[PDB]
Amino acid sequence: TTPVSVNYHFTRQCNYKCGFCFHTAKTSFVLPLEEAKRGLLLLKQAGLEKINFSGGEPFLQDRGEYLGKLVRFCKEELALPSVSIVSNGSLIRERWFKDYGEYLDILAISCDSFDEQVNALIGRGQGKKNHVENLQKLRRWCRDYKVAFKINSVINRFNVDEDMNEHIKALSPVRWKVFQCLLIEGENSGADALRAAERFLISNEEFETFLERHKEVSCLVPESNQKMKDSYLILDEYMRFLNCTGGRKDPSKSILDVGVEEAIKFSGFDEKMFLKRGGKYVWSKADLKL
Ligand SMILES: O=c1ccn([C@@H]2O[C@H](COP(=O)(O)OP(=O)(O)OP(=O)(O)O)[C@@H](O)[C@H]2O)c(=O)[nH]1
Ligand SMILES: Nc1ncnc2c1ncn2[C@@H]1O[C@H](CSCC[C@H](N)C(=O)O)[C@@H](O)[C@H]1O
Ligand code: SF4
Ligand SMILES: [Cl-]
Ligand SMILES: [Cl-]
Ligand SMILES: [Cl-]
Repeated sequence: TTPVSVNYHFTRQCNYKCGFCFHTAKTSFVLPLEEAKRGLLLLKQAGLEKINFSGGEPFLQDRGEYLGKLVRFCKEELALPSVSIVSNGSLIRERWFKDYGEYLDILAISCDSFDEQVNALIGRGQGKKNHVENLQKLRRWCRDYKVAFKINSVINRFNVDEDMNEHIKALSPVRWKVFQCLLIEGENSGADALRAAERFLISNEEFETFLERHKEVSCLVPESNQKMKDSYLILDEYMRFLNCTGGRKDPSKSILDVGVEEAIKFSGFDEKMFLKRGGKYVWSKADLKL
């Protein structure tokens, strides 16, 4: 397995409380910046092309400077073709675009609804911000600072009937990921879990109904449970690969300890599904037309 596109969930801290969250606040561990950089260098030497920073909420650590420093390191020192972030968007300041936006290819913001009552039912924030305007503000900063803009949506019991066509098109993203809500034992299912996602789940038939309602959106990339569950390379906050084939998130040894080749043998990665879901795409902003 070559680690072509890898997600690094460097923190499990978060400031939201989405009821379905499948990457919960189980620890407060974050690698020292120098150790994270060492692990990223190991990934580059093993063939990394795209890194996505995630969590947790990645902008939390050191008030966004930890993430910015890693973004700049990957782009300028490792020369990675693609550096992306998935974020809930609650803590992103324009000063961060000024300091680090040059080095970021893609900013994904998670947006599950354009209805305030639904976001309250989900747990996305506390309703203090105008969340539609906040999203538009982040989008226009991506325009100003030449970052490609992406949206991620989790389709669940409370938004499965929503029509998002005009809202998504008003944001003109390069990529709109539409995930079926996914159950993960030890995260949002079972006795050992901080969340209980069962009440959020929808059937495959309901998820496809949502997809068909949004056919007109050209940037839509759909991922049913089957397309999502084993189609990612996921590094946790210790830089261990998480294996999701067992319906849990079982960890390998750290790449910092045993190296990439040994650790990744236990990832459970299904590369055919990674390709089938559209995981490989034009992901360098210099090669896009923003
Ligand atoms: O079973 C899973 C699957 C996915 N995830 C996590 O959900 C998030 C999905 O978020 P994205 O699909 O946007 O990640 P990405 O940037 O790698 O996607 P591409 O645009 O490159 O196709 C990623 O951070 C992934 O690690 C899990 O935590 N568990
Ligand atoms: N149970 C679940 N099923 C499918 N996607 C989920 C999920 N729980 C969370 N996600 C999605 O996984 C991605 C990474 S979650 C952590 C990143 C950041 N805090 C954020 O919310 O964007 C987000 O797009 C989130 O909406
Ligand atoms: S899905 Fe929600 S609770 Fe989970 S890490 Fe992202 S913003 Fe936080
Ligand atoms: Cl190299
Ligand atoms: Cl809020
Ligand atoms: Cl799908």
